[PDB]
Amino acid sequence: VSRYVPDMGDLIWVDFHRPAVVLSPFMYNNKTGMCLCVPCTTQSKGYPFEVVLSGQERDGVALADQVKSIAWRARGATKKGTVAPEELQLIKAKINVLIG
Amino acid sequence: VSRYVPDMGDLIWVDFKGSEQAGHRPAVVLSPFMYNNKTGMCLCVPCTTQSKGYPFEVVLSGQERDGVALADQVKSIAWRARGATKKGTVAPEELQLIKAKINVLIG
Repeated sequence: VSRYVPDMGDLIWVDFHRPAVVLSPFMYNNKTGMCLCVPCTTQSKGYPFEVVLSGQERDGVALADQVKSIAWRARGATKKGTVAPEELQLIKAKINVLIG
Repeated sequence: VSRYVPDMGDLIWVDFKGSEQAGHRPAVVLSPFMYNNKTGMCLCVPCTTQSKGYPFEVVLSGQERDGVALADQVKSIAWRARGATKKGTVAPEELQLIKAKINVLIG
């Protein structure tokens, strides 16, 4: 009965079929059916803003410059896992390097 | 002749689930010139003249249209492909506040 609501640090899965890491807080996400997230991939091309997600067999890197707003409820999202507070603080760090 | 490259603070206009379309549409550029130039991508947040009193809105004032930048709406977009053009820039105030709210969300 209860629908999954993306939380900050969650690695979710979407359509649109691509992994992402949610930087938006649970309440924002729930009220707005949207979240801020960054896309992840099985391919690390060494671009500087790439943030390695630990020892990944699947979903190897997270792109912090690719930040964006998506409607998680609309396209649906499920939980592929969560992200080490390290990786989260870091990613926010990079993003700040760019946006700050 | 050199193409316009969007700079941090610039208000641009884009060709541009993916609700927002507004085939000719405003955005505020959060990425610095270098990055935008190299990547053909930039980070920006969408603008509209309609204020919903929504908590993440930032007022952009004084111009042809008084409006709001929607600061929870940050987007990585490809401006070269989408044909971004310069609509002028935002006061240091407004940009700073945008950054701030974004921090609210992700901080």
